[PDB]
Amino acid sequence: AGAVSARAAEQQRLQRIVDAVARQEPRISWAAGLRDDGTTTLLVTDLAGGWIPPHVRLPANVTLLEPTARRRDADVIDLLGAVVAVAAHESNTYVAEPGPDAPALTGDRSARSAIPKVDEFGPTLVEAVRRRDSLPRIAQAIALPAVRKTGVLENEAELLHGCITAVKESVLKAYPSHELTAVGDWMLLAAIEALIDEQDYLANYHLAWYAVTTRRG
Ligand SMILES: [K+]
Repeated sequence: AGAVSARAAEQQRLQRIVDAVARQEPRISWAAGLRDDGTTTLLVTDLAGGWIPPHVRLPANVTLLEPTARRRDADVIDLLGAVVAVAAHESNTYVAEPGPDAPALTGDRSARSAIPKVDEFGPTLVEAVRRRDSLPRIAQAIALPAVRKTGVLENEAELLHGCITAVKESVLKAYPSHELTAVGDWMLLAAIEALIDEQDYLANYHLAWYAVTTRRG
């Protein structure tokens, strides 16, 4: 009595969460699952081992995969691991326009703040920029000012965001045959932008994911 309705509500909640991020970025695959504790909702895409790109806002109360090296070929189902309910979105499927029941996109701060502070955050970012040949000039120009918190010019913030948008489009158009090289650049640029916006925990999130994305064998 009422068991079907409760089970249905649980599955429908996961699908609304998936469709909420999918309609923001439908060109990549997504999945969400409920852990056996009954309270942890895990959200993944296979773009880069569990990293969530910055232009996607997250529903409330979702949990992300922690930054660890994961195999390139794992699909969204494999990335969820052990769960008791699953919903997914295949890349390039059409997603309906949102209605009143769409989940509120308030979950970015909590979801992306679960990573401990990277050791020597500032020097680590500057070293990463130094050793990356593929970065645009704006990254070399304001990496150290962003770490020193001296402030940058508006045209420099505009150029940085223009380069973030460009690598986003380069990567998502090459998906699923994208180069993790370009994804790493996307992550480093995203860390710089969060830094100049005083969102240091976001810069930490992107820097931590950069390290596992660019790790050697
Ligand atoms: K959760």
